[PDB]
Amino acid sequence: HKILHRLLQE
Amino acid sequence: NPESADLRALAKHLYDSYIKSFPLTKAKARAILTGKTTDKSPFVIYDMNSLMMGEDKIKEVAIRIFQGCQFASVEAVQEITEYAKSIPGFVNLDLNDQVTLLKYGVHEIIYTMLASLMNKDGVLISEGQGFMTREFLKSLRKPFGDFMEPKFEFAVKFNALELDDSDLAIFIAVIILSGDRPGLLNVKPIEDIQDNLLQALELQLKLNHPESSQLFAKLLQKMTDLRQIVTEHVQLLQVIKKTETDMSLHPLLQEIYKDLY
Repeated sequence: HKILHRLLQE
Repeated sequence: NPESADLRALAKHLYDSYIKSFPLTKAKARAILTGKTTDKSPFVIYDMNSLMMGEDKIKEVAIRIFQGCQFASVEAVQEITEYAKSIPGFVNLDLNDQVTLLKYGVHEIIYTMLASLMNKDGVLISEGQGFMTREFLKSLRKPFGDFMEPKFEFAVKFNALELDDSDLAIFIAVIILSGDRPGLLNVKPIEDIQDNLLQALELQLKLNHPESSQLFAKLLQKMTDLRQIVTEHVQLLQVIKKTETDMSLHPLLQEIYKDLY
């Protein structure tokens, strides 16, 4: 879930 | 009273962040769908020929339309992720729980919000620039023919409740903060937020529809209906992935669908 992690972190 | 006040503030704050997060609201979509607006009406797509002319204003045709939905879903997930971040206390949760909630939530909220764009005849696409007829979508070659009919079936029932954007802002927040999603590590704080949202939704439904009789109870029945639709949708995607080798699944969708129902 790197993309999901990325969107959540952004 | 003061407890009511806090719930009214939460409803106002969610509504604001909903307006910022989502480009096409139910209000605009209704205005476009009725035609009762000054804006240019949407390009109607009813067949293969109309679809081709349509490309400008907005691979096998069915596959082309499926990739279309795919790009649209990914944009929806991004809008919904930004919206979850707005839900007070959501960012304060365990990141793995934040991921888990979105992972199981997004498709339920996509189908909730698709209904705003839908009537019995068709669905607005490309931010109400297009209008793709339900008959046209039904007519696609299997399995693509039965891909959207369940979302149309749900949308006509859900659209009956005549909810507005302010009701929906809280309703989608309540869906996101579901304590029974598989694999959550810390349910209690999630349940605490959902209890605040559910009270906020209850107040909002009494205030915004004082004539409406137990709208709140009917709305909670629809949440269980939504889970069943999201399961069926994953089944067709499971099918489509294996049966069609000409289909590339978007990575972000793959993250979500991976180890799901």
